[PDB]
Amino acid sequence: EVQLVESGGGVVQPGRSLRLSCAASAFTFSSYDMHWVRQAPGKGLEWVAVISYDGSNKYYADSVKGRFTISRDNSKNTLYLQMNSLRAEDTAVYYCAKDGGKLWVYYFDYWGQGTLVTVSSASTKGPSVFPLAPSGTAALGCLVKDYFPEPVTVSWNSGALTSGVHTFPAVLQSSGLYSLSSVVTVPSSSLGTQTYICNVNHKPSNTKVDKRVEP
Amino acid sequence: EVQLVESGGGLIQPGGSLRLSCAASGLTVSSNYMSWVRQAPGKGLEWVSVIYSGGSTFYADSVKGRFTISRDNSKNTLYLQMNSLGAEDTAVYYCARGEGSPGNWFDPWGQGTLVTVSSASTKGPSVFPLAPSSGTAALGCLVKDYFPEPVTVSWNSGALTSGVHTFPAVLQSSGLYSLSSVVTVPSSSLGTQTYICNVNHKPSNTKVDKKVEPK
Amino acid sequence: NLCPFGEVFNATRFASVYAWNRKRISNCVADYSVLYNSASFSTFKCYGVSPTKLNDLCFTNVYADSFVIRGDEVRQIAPGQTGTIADYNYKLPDDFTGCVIAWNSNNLDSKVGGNYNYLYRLFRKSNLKPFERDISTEIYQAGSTPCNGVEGFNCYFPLQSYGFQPTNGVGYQPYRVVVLSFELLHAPATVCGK
Amino acid sequence: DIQMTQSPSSLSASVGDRVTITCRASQSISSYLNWYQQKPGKAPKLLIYAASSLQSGVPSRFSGSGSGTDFTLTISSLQPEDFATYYCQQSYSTLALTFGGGTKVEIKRTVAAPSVFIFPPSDEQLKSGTASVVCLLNNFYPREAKVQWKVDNALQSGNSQESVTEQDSKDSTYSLSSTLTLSKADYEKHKVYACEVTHQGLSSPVTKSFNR
Amino acid sequence: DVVMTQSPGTLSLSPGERATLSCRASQSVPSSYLAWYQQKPGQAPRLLIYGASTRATGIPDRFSGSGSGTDFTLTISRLEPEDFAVYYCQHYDTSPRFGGGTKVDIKRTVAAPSVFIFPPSDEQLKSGTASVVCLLNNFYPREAKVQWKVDNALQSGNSQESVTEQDSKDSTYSLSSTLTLSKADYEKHKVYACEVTHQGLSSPVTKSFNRGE
Ligand SMILES: *[C@@H]1O[C@H](CO)[C@@H](O)[C@H](O)[C@H]1NC(C)=O
Ligand SMILES: [Cl-]
Ligand SMILES: [Cl-]
Ligand SMILES: [Cl-]
Ligand SMILES: [Cl-]
Ligand SMILES: [Cl-]
Ligand SMILES: [Cl-]
Ligand SMILES: [Cl-]
Repeated sequence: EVQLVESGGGVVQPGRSLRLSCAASAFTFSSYDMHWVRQAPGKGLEWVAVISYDGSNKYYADSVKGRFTISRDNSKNTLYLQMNSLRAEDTAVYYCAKDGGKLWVYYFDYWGQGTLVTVSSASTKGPSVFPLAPSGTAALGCLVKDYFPEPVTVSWNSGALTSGVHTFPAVLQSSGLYSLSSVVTVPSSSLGTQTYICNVNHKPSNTKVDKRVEP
Repeated sequence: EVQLVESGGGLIQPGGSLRLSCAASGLTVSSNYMSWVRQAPGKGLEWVSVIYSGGSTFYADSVKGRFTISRDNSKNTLYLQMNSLGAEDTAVYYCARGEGSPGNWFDPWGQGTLVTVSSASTKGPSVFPLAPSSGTAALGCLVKDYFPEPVTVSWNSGALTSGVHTFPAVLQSSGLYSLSSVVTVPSSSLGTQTYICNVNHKPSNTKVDKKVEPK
Repeated sequence: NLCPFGEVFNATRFASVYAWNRKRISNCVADYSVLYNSASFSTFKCYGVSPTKLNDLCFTNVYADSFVIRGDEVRQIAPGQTGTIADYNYKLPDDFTGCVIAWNSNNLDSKVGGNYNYLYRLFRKSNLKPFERDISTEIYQAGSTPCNGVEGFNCYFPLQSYGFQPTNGVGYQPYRVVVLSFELLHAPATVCGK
Repeated sequence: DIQMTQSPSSLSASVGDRVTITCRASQSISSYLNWYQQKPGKAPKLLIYAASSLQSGVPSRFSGSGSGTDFTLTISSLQPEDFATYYCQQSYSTLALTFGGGTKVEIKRTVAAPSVFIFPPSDEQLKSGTASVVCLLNNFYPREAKVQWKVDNALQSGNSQESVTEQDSKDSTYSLSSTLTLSKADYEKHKVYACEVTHQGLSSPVTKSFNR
Repeated sequence: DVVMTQSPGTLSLSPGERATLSCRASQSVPSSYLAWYQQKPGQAPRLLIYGASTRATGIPDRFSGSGSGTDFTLTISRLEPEDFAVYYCQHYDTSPRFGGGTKVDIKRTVAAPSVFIFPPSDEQLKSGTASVVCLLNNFYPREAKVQWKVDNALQSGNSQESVTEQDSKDSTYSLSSTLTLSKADYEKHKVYACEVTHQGLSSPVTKSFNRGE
């Protein structure tokens, strides 16, 4: 029973600053070293920084040295990561990790659920949803195009239609925005009788769009 | 009597392998920094590799993973094993003692050997006389239809050097090279002095001696 | 009492890398946390041990090796490295257990007219074994003719000067290096962190 | 830095199989090699530390071994919840911790043929200026599939984007979508819009098209 | 690393003048790491100067290096025709680096070419090909026009030219022009001529021969 909860993630323009947190629970927090580890979209894991138990010693990876700052408040059992001068290469999901402490060397035994940091100057734009009309079963879906940043949640019939749905991962097009496709295969008999509506939600821009899909 | 005699150049197909040699006299290869430096046609000098007396080897980023530098102490010879060759590897390769650093400059240098990376085939030359016309007269030798470069031309086994002009090879539309070597001599010697051009096409070991006489 | 790490880090003059100094630290209590946060370090890399874990460990002996190299050569002070410094001057073993610490010393070790007092071994027939120190100045034989202690063709003085000038690029500037080695024998430990 | 190379990059196995993942180091890291498991959208979880020490709570079917430069993670009996990505991470260089590329363990199933559906851009989009031609590959295995865009029998190179879903929970299949993005000026310039598909479960390349 | 840039690309001076070759950088480089090399046509480079200013063994006194920091200079006093070569500066940061090189051309007085024409050998004609060669020997400057005429008909598209670099002793050029015909085409015509236009000639020079004579 070891818990780690992050917060403070979101969107940020290049060169700006952002601060992350990591509230620990159910272990002696003032006795273990703490870490930060990030993971770029679709990429692997990259160790960021480490701080000692008392917070007197700090060490950083070369990719973030002189640019990020790690700190901890043992009275609040929270770990901090002040991220200044953020580049587009810093766009990643940031995890905090507790040090195992059973070896002479560092290793992570428990991780936080992670929070996303999207570094880009593109403003938080809402999605433009376009339908996909069908032309031995058939298929139909919706096209969530031009939205920033990740993510957007897409469901069908307010979550009642579960079987046959395929929502595809977003792609970063050349316009700095994201494009996403979501499809669902239904029997060709219940087409004009059964109505299909895709539910698109964009929390960063507070946009909820419901669109009808008919042949 | 300090010399670095090179060999091993010539034609090699793309993706093939080739091993160059640098036989030394006047210094001990295994006791020195020994480097390979190459020069693409019409371009500058590019250091490629070095081997230390203690055995350490280093390479330029352009050849890492494809080249291997080595040595044979009993033969006092430096080697360069070149694999996965491409058009960028076509160059004159020099060996040199040293590494271009303080107290360790490139000195001396080998005479160089030409590596031609091509999908074509090795072809020996045909040597034809450029007979003098019936104060000073001109005569020469036409070296035609060979591949790859280079060919060397001397006159009277090196005893005739004054007034000799050996032109750079030109690539004919057939894909084969051709050049002429000429020399100006007094017209009074055309009947009492024999003139022989010594052509050497090292890639094929084709050595042709052609007597040039008045017609 | 406390282990004298300051006598190594705060020494006014450092040794040339070919004649690297070694301080044997024993029978003392080491405060690593204050040591590592004293001055600002441009290179801080530990191998086989965490720098925050040292305050819990005990060792038979701790060695503090110190010398001066140039910026582009700090990368050679690491296990598994090769090069003129790693091969001929100061070599760490492949299973090195300790920390390598370095900082820019341009203000201390460079001079307007160039400081040529810091040397490195340029010529050596074979590589140094780990933690070996060679301070010989015998004329190096690069050919078949013996040198007989006389410099000449194929007969080189084995040491070469750095020549530090404060306006040089950071790759050519002097860096002071301290290597902490942690030896663990089957003998009673004398250096525990606290 | 110390590079960690994992092999293979991907594997497909069934429940009960014996899976072994390899991790190589660019230099000797002694026994300081740790293994981690990561689910899509979840945090990594520690499995093995110090090459062979099993972390508390991790099932005994996980085991690690090796030393020096070659290391191995072994799952003696693969279970349904063990399908994830497994990373190795060296801790010899304690202030330059590096991870391996990862080895995604996937589900092996029979070869499934994709169902190719094509959708034209809606009327509600063409008035904004952009035109996107979409092609779909539905329910196929394995993942390796090539989608080629031919507009007037001309390969549309560098003009589309691909996206593949994870393995479905029902039939363990994939799904691919290719979005050929071009301006409206590039749209009325041509006429033919096709979608060629090459897959293991197809005896010949299949192409689904439509006319504007 | 430090990138070093050479300037100018090409230097054209008369014999006896003073040549100034520069090797610059945006960062200061210790002068002990600088070296200069000379490469003549068809030869390997040779060490001219090391440590920015120390002359290598056997190098003439007219070669001198100087400079420090961001500006290193190779000076060639009392320029000679044999100094025709490309000169490279060289330094070591993390690997041996060579500069782009500075080409030193030598100016001289105008010299008209000596023109010679060569018929194809009977040995080549038996093979089915005829090569006719026109030689322009020891001229300056490089600009020259060679026109082939076959029975007084101007030729185009069946000739190739080759020029030598400046001679190490007299700084002149030499040019070869090769007219290539089939044996059957060569036998159909009698007069073969090359016409040469050059600055040193008050009027074009034509050398010719009659096939079979
Ligand atoms: C070394 O000097 C620094 C200041 O330059 C000082 O803070 C430190 O305490 C000294 N080392 C020791 C062991 O006292
Ligand atoms: Cl290359
Ligand atoms: Cl390569
Ligand atoms: Cl040639
Ligand atoms: Cl620069
Ligand atoms: Cl200097
Ligand atoms: Cl030479
Ligand atoms: Cl000219």
